[PDB]
Amino acid sequence: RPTFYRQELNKTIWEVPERYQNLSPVGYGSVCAAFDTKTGLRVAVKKLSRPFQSIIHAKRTYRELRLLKHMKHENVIGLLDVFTPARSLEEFNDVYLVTHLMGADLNNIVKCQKLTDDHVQFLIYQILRGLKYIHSADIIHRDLKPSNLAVNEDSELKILDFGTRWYRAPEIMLNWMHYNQTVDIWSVGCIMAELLTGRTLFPGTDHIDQLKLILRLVGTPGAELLKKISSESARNYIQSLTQMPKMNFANVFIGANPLAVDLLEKMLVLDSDKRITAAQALAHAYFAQYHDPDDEPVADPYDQSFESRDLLIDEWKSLTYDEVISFVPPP
Ligand SMILES: O=c1[nH]c2cc(Nc3ccc(F)cc3F)cnc2n1Cc1ccccc1
Repeated sequence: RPTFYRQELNKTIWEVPERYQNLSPVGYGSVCAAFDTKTGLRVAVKKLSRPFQSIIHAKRTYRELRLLKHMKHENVIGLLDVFTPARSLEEFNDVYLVTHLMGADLNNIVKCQKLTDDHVQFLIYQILRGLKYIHSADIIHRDLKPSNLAVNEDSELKILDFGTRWYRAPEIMLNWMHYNQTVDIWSVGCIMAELLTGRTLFPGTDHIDQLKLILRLVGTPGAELLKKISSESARNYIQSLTQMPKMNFANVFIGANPLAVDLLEKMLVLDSDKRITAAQALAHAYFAQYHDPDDEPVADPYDQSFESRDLLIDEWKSLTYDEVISFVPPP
């Protein structure tokens, strides 16, 4: 066991091993920037807030730990270290998580000017490469957006917080019951279109304005999609809205790579059953410069049977404590 030291940052008291130095605040948790003297890397340290205050808090603490311990992918935020100042389970009251400090997120990267097509190719390829890994473990991000994409100054990308309304899929906006993993593919399309054009694709003012902007581009549901909506009140709610066909994306993204327009067409389909997948998008000719079918790995099967269990606080805390003691750091 290493020696810990204490210091308060922005009213938050931190208890970390001496190995992590130069704590600097970055932003249900609190994140700090730090220098790992053991490896020489700049790391991000997250202190979980009130991790065992309630059953819901304890299950969320166990969920984030099991999640990060399983993700071992260069484009997915993984676990560099987990520690706690406690020496037993009865003392176990705080949890700290350490990962890479990329330096920034994709947020507001385009507010002044758009990115080149080659720059977008490299950024979107990394998101999809990590999404194929995340989806292979049967995990849906559900809420992908520029702030969930950790990026460094060389545009190397890692997906963050896996498992604003401008990047949310239409089926989630309409509160439909069934979702597949392509709800994240819709988010990537909204992100990709924003990087190419310099402007948000669907900057809706409220909830109905968000849906109305979406249906103006992708069109109202055709006959094949209407036949799959079970609720009759939901069916007439789209016939409540005005009818208009799907736009030709070539007439929307003027001056863009025709391969980029073709990829957005496959990503922004209203019917999520016909939406392109992460593995299929990696094989698109738009990523010919970066696609390597032998360097796009999938994840080990991920056990999520704990999500349907109702346990006590002391049981979730003991399960979380077992995952801390069994953590083996990466190479
Ligand atoms: O680069 C990173 N790393 C980040 C880690 C975490 N939280 C976190 C998750 C899991 C952990 F295990 C530990 C954590 F700290 C959050 N945003 C991160 N950004 C993006 C960013 C954005 C602006 C300024 C600096 C950094």
